Amino acid sequence: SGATGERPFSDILTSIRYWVIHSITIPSLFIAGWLFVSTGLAYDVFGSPRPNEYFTEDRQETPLITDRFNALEQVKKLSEV
Amino acid sequence: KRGWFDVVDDWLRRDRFVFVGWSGLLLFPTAYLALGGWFTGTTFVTSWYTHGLASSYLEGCNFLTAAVSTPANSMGHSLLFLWGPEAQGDFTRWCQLGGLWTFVALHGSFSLIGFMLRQFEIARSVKIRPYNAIAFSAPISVFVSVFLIYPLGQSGWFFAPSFGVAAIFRFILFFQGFHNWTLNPFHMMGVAGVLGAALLCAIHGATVENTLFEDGDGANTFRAFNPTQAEETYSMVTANRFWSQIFGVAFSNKRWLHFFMLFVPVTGLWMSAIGVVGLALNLRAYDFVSQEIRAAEDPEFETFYTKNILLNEGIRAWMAAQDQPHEKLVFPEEVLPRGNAL
Amino acid sequence: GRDQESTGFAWWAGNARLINLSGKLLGAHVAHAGLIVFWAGAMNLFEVAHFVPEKPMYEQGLILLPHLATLGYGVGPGGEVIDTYPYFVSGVLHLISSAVLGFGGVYHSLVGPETLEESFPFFGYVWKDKNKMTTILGIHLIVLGLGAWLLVWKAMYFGGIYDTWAPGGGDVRIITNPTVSPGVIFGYLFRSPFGGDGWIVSVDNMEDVIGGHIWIGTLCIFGGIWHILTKPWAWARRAFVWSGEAYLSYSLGAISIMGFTACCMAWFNTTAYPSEFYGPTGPEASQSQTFTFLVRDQRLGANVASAQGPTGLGKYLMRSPTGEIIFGGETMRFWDFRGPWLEPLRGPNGLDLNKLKNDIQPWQERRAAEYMTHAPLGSLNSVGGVATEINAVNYVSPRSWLATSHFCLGFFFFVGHLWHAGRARAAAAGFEKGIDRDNEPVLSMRPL
Amino acid sequence: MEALVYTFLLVGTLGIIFFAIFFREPPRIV
Amino acid sequence: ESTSLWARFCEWVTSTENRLYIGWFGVLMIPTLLTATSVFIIAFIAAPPVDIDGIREPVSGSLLYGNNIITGAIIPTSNAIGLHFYPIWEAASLDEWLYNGGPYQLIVCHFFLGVCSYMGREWELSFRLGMRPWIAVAYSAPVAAATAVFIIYPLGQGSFSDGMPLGISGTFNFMIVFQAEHNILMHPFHMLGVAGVFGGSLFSAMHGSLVTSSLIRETTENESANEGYKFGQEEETYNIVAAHGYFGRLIFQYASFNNSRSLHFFLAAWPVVGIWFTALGISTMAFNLNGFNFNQSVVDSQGRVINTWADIINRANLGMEVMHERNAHNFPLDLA
Amino acid sequence: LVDDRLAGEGTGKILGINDPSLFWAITIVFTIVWGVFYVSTREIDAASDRENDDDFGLTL
Amino acid sequence: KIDISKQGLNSIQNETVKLNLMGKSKTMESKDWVDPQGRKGKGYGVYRFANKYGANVDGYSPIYTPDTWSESGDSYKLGTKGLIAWAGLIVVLLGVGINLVISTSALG
Ligand SMILES: CCCCCCCCCCCCCCCCCC(=O)OC[C@H](CO[C@@H]1O[C@H](CO[C@H]2O[C@H](CO)[C@H](O)[C@H](O)[C@H]2O)[C@H](O)[C@H](O)[C@H]1O)OC(=O)CCCCCCCCCCCCCCCCC
Ligand code: CLA
Ligand code: CLA
Ligand code: CLA
Ligand SMILES: CCCCCCCCCCCCCCCC(=O)OC[C@H](CO[C@@H]1O[C@H](CS(=O)(=O)O)[C@@H](O)[C@H](O)[C@H]1O)OC(=O)CCCCCCCCCCCCCCC
Ligand SMILES: CC1=C(/C=C/C(C)=C/C=C/C(C)=C/C=C/C=C(C)/C=C/C=C(C)/C=C/C2=C(C)CCCC2(C)C)C(C)(C)CCC1
Ligand SMILES: CC1=C(/C=C/C(C)=C/C=C/C(C)=C\C=C/C=C(C)/C=C/C=C(C)/C=C/C2=C(C)CCCC2(C)C)C(C)(C)CCC1
Ligand SMILES: CC1=C(/C=C/C(C)=C\C=C\C(C)=C\C=C\C=C(C)\C=C\C=C(C)\C=C\C2=C(C)CCCC2(C)C)C(C)(C)CCC1
Ligand code: OEX
Ligand SMILES: [Cl-]
Repeated sequence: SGATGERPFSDILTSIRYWVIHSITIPSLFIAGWLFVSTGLAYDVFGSPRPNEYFTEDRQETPLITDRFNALEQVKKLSEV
Repeated sequence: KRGWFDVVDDWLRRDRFVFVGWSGLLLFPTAYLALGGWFTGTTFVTSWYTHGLASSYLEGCNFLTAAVSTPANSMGHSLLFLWGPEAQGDFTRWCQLGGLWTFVALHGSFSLIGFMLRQFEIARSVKIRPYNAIAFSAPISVFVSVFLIYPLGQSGWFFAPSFGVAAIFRFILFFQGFHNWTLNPFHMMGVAGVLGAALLCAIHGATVENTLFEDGDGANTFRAFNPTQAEETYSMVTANRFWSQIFGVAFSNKRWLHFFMLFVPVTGLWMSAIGVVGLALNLRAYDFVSQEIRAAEDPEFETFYTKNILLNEGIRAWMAAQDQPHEKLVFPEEVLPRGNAL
Repeated sequence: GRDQESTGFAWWAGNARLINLSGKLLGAHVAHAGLIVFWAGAMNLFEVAHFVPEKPMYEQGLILLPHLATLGYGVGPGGEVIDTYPYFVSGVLHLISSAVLGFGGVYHSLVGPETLEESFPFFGYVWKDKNKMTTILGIHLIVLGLGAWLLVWKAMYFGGIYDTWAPGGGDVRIITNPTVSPGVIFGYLFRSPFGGDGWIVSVDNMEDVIGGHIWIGTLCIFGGIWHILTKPWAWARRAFVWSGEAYLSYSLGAISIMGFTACCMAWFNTTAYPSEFYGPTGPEASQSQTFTFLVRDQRLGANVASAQGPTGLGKYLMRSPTGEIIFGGETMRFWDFRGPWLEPLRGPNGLDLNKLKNDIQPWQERRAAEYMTHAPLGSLNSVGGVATEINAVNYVSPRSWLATSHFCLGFFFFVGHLWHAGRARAAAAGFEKGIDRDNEPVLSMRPL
Repeated sequence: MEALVYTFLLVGTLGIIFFAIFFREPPRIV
Repeated sequence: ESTSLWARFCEWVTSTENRLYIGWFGVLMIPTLLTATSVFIIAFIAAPPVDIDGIREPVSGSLLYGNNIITGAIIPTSNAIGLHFYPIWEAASLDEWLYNGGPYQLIVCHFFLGVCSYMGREWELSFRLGMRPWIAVAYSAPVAAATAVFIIYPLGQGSFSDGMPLGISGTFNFMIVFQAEHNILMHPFHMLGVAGVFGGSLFSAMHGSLVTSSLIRETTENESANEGYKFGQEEETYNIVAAHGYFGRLIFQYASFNNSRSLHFFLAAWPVVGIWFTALGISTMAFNLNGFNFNQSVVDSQGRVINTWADIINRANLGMEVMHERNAHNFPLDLA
Repeated sequence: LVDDRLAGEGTGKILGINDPSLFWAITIVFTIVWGVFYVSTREIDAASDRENDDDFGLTL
Repeated sequence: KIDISKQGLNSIQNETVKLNLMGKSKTMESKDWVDPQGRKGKGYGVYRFANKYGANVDGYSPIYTPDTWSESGDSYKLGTKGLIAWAGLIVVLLGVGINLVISTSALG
């Protein structure tokens, strides 16, 4: 009972303006996420190994970080292509 | 003229669609980051370098197998800050190092504090008793004991539960194999609390819906109600007599019934949290020495407890090599315990 | 249609508005019948279109084609599928029939009369009319009897039925002497459901199956005629709630039993569910494993008869707790299993050591080898093998699908009995809408 | 000894159930 | 008015003036549950070791044979018996019957009839008291779970030895082996079951706390707030609008049940539906339709397998599988 | 053999009747209970304050 | 009490929907009304205490009140001029989006 002085969601989701605006904003966000993975940017931003670089000529087994204070150096070696 | 605290207090505690409050200055920032940390980690961050596993959708995991995995065991109990000595500001290397787990665990733990404060702040403004906040203490004890206290007693964050569906299952199976957590009397009380609360939830819901008063002519009995009505919507006298003749004992006090529905679940989770605190130090109720000494003296004595001990031997040996890569265990096949044939 | 304003039933209980609308209720039942026929045709065509002869039926996830195979369509000796056209015409015939069934359901629901009583007295009914209800029960009981006679007509006069126990190898066989003796028929009905007996699931030859469906066809026709010419007696009128929802609950309870029986039929029976089409049963695969290793170890040189396992019991052969010689190991539990491949090697005392040592035919070894690798074990995402398997084989047994699905349906329809029956009594007594505040029954009762 | 103490605890718990059902405080209206 | 013996007997059976309601389901519930209860108590205290695996290796489960309360159990029937009906009279002696696990079949069979009759007895009292039905429908959820672990799972697996042992440590062995052979954790129905009990535990705490937080002041601070409620009160003991105002502001207004009748249906539907599915999960896994198997699902470009958390779960399953029933298997595949 | 047993388990007997004495037990008990039920039917129905005619019965 | 006319339910076009949202039902109000299962109503409406309290849960706290809706939402101010511009932009961005997906893929 009673409203907090904000437009009812039903009013907004039935209005033409909302769909005219979100018919572009929502699809653009979807394409933006698609291009993030398609372009490979995600692999380079979060450091996830592409399906062809889990194992390296030198390392044919799983990596193992051993040095805590040299982890930045060690992870770069283990992640080195 | 009004002071700053009063002006801000006015805006923070405005009656809007989503209440902010003072506690929101802690809840919403931290809660968003913890939510964002889990989604980002389970979607793009890998566990290849901390666990030798794939745990992101990008790598090819489902919702069931994706997780935000714990840091490597060499990191110990490092807080793994973005600016910390392990990864010094290198965000992509920070994600590979498992620093996103501590991000979610730390910002997430403060969101739990922020939420309990939100319950206290809203309860005081509405002018009602603060029992919901006292209840939410039980989920907080579970989170604190399991995700924080338990790894703090172990080698490092590596042995904390990773934020994932299958990752939690590994954590659950780890506790059986290494701690015999089922045999622990504190998980037993916690199980009774959760199963007892689920029983109470179903019985109370069913009993109320089946002792409703006829306050209308429609078969849809949901509509024959008003929140502001003075009359009770169901017959407590009829409900009491039903369970007194079916079960022998029934509630006669409605206030006592609801406090009980709150006490069972909270007490259960709190007892479990005590047991996990014990497991942090490996103070586990792993075995009954009297039965183990007996079984060692006659090869005929068999109990289901001794059969579980043999199952734990299999779990530890067959899981350790991959579950704990830092140990560098190279167990040859002949040394792993296995029964005849299968 | 209607609304909650004029009915008191919300949209989520909307079909409850059809209880007293005979014409619209008729359309609903005719329309759902069209849905059932549609699925049978649509899945029959789907399974045919996705069928390859390089693999057996049970490897391709087919559950309808094995039913047609057991009726002796498109199969040859040994269970080989020789033709697929009979499966195609069956699928088309159902698919087209659903269209006319859907039209009648759509017509009788939207356009047809809302109630059939005034315009069509023959079809009009009121639930409280015990006589009219038994006539409808009697009529639809006869059409069930005729359906049962179609099965015996096909097995005796139209091509025959697939007999997996047939001499000379399993094949389509015309039944000529169905077992109609009362002792045999009553023997299945009143034997225990426990192991070794298995209630009606233990029917082990097509003479009994056809002889049984002769009894059902005759009982239903007589029962149909009886329930048409009579009305419920005094003891029946005082023992049942005579309302629409009560009749529904009676069927929900009965259909619940059938669902559980089908679940056990698909899991255990190897006669009406031949393993050539539905794959091996759980017991069959376990027995097949010990048979496979016994054959291999005998060839590698070993007296399987006297080979002692680690526990002291026979490794390959032991005695059942009644004395029969059975396969050893954990398969001891499945010593009741009887299959067309192992029975030839089974004398009156159990397995024959001489037969198991000198007279095991290669087709028997091939059958057992195939069955042990297609055991009903599998995963929800259809990965064959135990839970500790790897993603290599895409297989779940049709028996596993049939047993699991029709148990879930069977259980939910038992809750249907509990729900729709508790409400039928409450609605009839008059307190399904709640306790009356004016005269609460407990208040009149003396304190406990 | 343990077997005696386990049985007394179990039958003791069962004895409480009997009294809680039959020798209970009766619920009285007003 | 009632003069006939049967008329007088049927009036006594259906009487609502009995301390505990007997019913027509009660004439089935009481003898079956008393039979199962008495045999359970005798067998739990002093029953000889039972050969459960059929490999002539007796397993002790009674207090008088060196078990405590936690490890004591009623051992399931011998694997040699299988699904065969093994009453007392089918045994040459009680010593043979005890050796082969006879009490388990006796207890389970009479217990299954007892809980089914207990479910019917719950409906019957409601009809006599003029209440609505479907308390028994809610009780069908735990009944389904009991039949799943005691009746259906032995049915699918082909032996009562695979039923859940009637003990605390016996239960844990049943669960561990179940994970090894069916991967129940990855089954979507144990997931819905866990959501049922975690959700039910959550909703029990939320409902209890919200009602306790909105109690109308009717006592003093030197007495329990429970004193404020008098048995048979016509008026409400707590303010529903006050509790809705708090919960509708803790999250947002339309995530709260201002309808007390809708709230209690949700309180009943959520755990019952959850336990219905987990009961179906055990029933389905009785016919070897196991949980999700994602082993070696992630592979790299050259064909190497990249392990996931599912593969770590598999290694635990391998440990349990090879160690459960050590002396019972002669052949590699655990088909039985 | 060494000892004696009923040897009826797993033999598919109707109602588990290995010997006719079991048949008499079931028949005698049922007939007695049906007998006391039969003589009381009229009284049980009279309470309904209605005759057990074709319209009798809890109906909706 | 509660005035149903001030609950924002006065502009529902379909009277049946308007009555459902108000928690009122003229048909069920009659004492000669018969439930679709044969039960005869006792005289109450949807709620027997509607007169004492004003309404049911439905009237007390509706979740669909078109009266409170802003009048500006009824029409699109930019009209067909903004609508054709929307249609033109949708096509242009659709083509660009498809080109980007194809260009950045490993297609072919
Ligand atoms: C909350 C809701 C709960 C719901 C519970 C529902 C459970 C579903 C099961 C039963 C209940 C539904 C009603 C009956 C359905 C049919 C059950 C049935 O066809 O029953 C039999 C089936 C299958 O039986 C199997 O039948 C098989 C037949 O195969 C044989 O014959 C086949 C055909 O040729 C093949 O040749 C095969 O190789 C050969 O071995 C074997 O004989 C097996 O040994 C035998 O176990 O399932 C069985 O085994 C059942 C075993 C007995 C039941 C389990 C114990 C229950 C005990 C209750 C109290 C005790 C006694 C009273 C019970 C009943 C009183 C009337
Ligand atoms: C409610 C807000 C809030 C809270 C409570 C936290 C809390 C936390 N964050 Mg987080 N964070 C937040 C918002 C918040 N954050 C926001 C909005 C962002 C940007 C999106 C981040 C981004 C972020 C990252 C990237 C990281 C953290 C991390 C952490 C954890 C430890 C690191 C730390 O706190 O530094 C040190 C502790 C303090 C600074 C506390 C001291 C506060 C004193 C009182 C300040 C005194 C000011 C002083 C006088 C100087 C004045 C300067 C100027 C005003 C003149 C910790 C639990 C780290 C982590 O997750 O660990 C793995 C991490 O790496 N946060
Ligand atoms: C097997 C499923 C099934 C069937 C056969 C029916 C049948 C029926 N329902 Mg029902 N219903 C169902 C499921 C079903 N329902 C479910 C799941 C719900 C929950 C949402 C409901 C909720 C519900 C309510 C609330 C009501 C009904 C009502 C009705 C009756 C009349 C509908 C009407 O006249 O309005 C008209 C509907 C339409 C005009 C929609 C047109 C769509 C057409 C009919 C579908 C045809 C599509 C198909 C491809 C064409 C085949 C043509 C053929 C020649 C090839 C009718 C007999 C009403 C009633 O009780 O009558 C008094 C009513 O109030 N139902
Ligand atoms: C789906 C089919 C169906 C349905 C719904 C009904 C329904 C009904 N029947 Mg009917 N009946 C049927 C089939 C059916 N019958 C058939 C096929 C026959 C021919 C045998 C009969 C013969 C028949 C007679 C003679 C009578 C009824 C009567 C009744 C009414 C009383 C219900 C009752 O008390 O039964 C409940 C059942 C019992 C109380 C006893 C339980 C016995 C069952 C069957 C278990 C035994 C199992 C075993 C395999 C049966 C052996 C039978 C043998 C021939 C194989 C009821 C409305 C009675 C009536 O009202 O007269 C009009 C009546 O006296 N029926
Ligand atoms: C189950 C078998 C025994 C198992 C024993 C196991 C020990 C644990 C359970 C017993 C202890 C807890 C009970 C507490 C009783 C209570 O609070 O209510 C008090 C009860 C209620 O009755 C009174 O009766 C009053 C009537 S009058 O006033 O007496 O007339 C009436 O007002 C009302 O009912 C009440 O006030 O008062 C009594 O009269 C009960 C008698 C005293 C309790 C006896 C305890 C010992 C039992 C036997 C032990 C030996 C067992 C072996 C037998 C061979
Ligand atoms: C009442 C109603 C309802 C329902 C309804 C229904 C259920 C209906 C159904 C209907 C139906 C049930 C329909 C069907 C149809 C079918 C058809 C129409 C068919 C066709 C065929 C064709 C077209 C052809 C094919 C082919 C062949 C010939 C061979 C092969 C190839 C092919 C496949 C191509 C509802 C719910 C909505 C609600 C409202 C009311
Ligand atoms: C086809 C075939 C067969 C079979 C046949 C037959 C002949 C069947 C039948 C069956 C029958 C013939 C029957 C069944 C069942 C029945 C039942 C199941 C019953 C029911 C009823 C009831 C349960 C009751 C109810 C009521 C009364 C009246 C009493 C009281 C209570 C009440 C009211 C509820 C065989 C196997 C040979 C082979 C194969 C195939
Ligand atoms: C951490 C990090 C960051 C942040 C981030 C954030 C803050 C956020 C994000 C956030 C987010 C927020 C994300 C999200 C995502 C989402 C998603 C991904 C969704 C999903 C969903 C789905 C998938 C659905 C499902 C469903 C259900 C539930 C029901 C039924 C139906 C369906 C099935 C549909 C920063 C910069 C601070 C720095 C540090 C690091
Ligand atoms: O018994 Mn109880 O656990 Ca069902 O799997 Mn086979 O058997 Mn034995 O092994 Mn695995
Ligand atoms: Cl084996």
